[PDB]
Amino acid sequence: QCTVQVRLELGHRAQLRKKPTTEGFTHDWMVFVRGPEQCDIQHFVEKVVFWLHDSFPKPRRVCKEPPYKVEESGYAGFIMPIEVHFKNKEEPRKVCFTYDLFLNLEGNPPVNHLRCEKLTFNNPTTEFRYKLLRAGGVMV
Ligand SMILES: O=C(NC1CCCC1)c1cn(-c2cccc(O)c2)cn1
Repeated sequence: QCTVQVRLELGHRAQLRKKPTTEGFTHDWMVFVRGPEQCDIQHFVEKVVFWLHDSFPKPRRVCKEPPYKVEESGYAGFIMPIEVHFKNKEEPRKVCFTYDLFLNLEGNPPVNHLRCEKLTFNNPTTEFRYKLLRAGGVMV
């Protein structure tokens, strides 16, 4: 008879290189999933899958432990599905976000963006509830 809320932060950075790569990639970028200060999402997160554009090599990028991030070089923004899988035996087993990985046009400052996500678990099992609480989760 309980609800537990946990917080995730998804974000990215992007900057124009001083000089493009030999391939002609103009930008360095980094996407991540993290917890707020002090929290450890690794208690309830099995893994984070970042689905890169098909143009990237091995575009299914998996992080089973922190940091949950991908560092890349490229020349264009794209919509990146990001799946956060839970150490959970029942539904929901994962959440999927549609992440807008946008780059800065020439002249514009570097990108430093954050998206705060609140997950509400209705009546988690006892076992999963231990994992959510150990991560810094809160009973509503
Ligand atoms: O920016 C790239 N591709 C855009 C086209 C439409 C949105 C995404 C990109 C980067 N790469 C690459 C290749 C080789 C090593 C590497 O690190 C990156 C391939 N493609």
